[PDB]
Amino acid sequence: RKVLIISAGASHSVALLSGDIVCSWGRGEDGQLGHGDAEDRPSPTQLSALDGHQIVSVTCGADHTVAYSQSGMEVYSWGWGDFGRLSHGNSSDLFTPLPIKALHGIRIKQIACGDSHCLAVTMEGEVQSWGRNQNGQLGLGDTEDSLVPQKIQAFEGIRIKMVAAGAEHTAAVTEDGDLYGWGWGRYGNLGLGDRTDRLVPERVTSTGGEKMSMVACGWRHTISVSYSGALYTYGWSKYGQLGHGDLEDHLIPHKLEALSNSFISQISGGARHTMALTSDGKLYGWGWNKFGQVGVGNNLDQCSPVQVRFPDDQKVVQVSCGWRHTLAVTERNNVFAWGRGTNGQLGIGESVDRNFPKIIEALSVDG
Repeated sequence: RKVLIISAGASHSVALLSGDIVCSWGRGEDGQLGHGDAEDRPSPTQLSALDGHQIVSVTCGADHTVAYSQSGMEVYSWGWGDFGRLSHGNSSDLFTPLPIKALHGIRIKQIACGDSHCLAVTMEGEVQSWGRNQNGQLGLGDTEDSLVPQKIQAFEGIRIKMVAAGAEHTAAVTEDGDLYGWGWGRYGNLGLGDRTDRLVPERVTSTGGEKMSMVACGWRHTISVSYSGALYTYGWSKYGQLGHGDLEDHLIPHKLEALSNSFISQISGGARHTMALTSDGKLYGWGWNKFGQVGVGNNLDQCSPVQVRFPDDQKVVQVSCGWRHTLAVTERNNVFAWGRGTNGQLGIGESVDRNFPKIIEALSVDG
């Protein structure tokens, strides 16, 4: 079957396959795999509770997972409840997928989760957020938790295209190309030219004169792409995750000039590493590589983008960063994984680390 979506969290991985099949693997201790038990799974395992629910999207937070169905009009979540903050009014452990009843019937465009908060964008450009709000990451104007989703009123009259969630911060781009940041901002990762937290979304004005089409977040860094395919990074670079060939912080978006010859079509942020996919199918990685998660065949941090290589230079069509691992799908409908593997999150079966892409036989044609 075709792999439609891949997503990765702290220590787990999830995929959506053609034919409405959800597959999860890796660490299971807090229910994030959704199979009704707490066991790790070192190979992709079908999430049977969602059979026939016509799931169209899946995404991972740190130890939490969310999925939604268009036809069912339903959003589901499971995994770590963060002491009530992410279990949307349920006192149960979520070891199997549970509907978020406040989101039923809402037409969902996108869901993003960070460590302790999630956001949903509706087809009309509205944003609803829920979870922990200690640093304003929900965008609601205070630091009060919201177990039940609530609309970000700061965006009234502004159609949001996509959102991204880091550890304790949040970013968004509008349909018109404006870029926003809110939440924890001490490393400059909001892009606002300072180190202050924001309790409501604030517009990033130093965008190189460009409109932005996409944003992604890691722990303490943020990545955006402009309409011309230029890539920008800002925030923490202690591990090279901003990619500018040094370890300098940036408090406003900084164009990654080494990629200027390429048009970036997709981006992903890990905890302390970064992935960018060009329109040509070339995948570039940089940042923290202690566990091999950049994919360049060693365990040394990479402060400049390096091309990740696949057999016969088959093109990459999708990439997703977890905290310490990375997943990618290719044009041959192969799925590769690399990085930290000790809880099974590479899905290769033997729960070991890899510093170079390795094929997931269970999801791949050349498997």
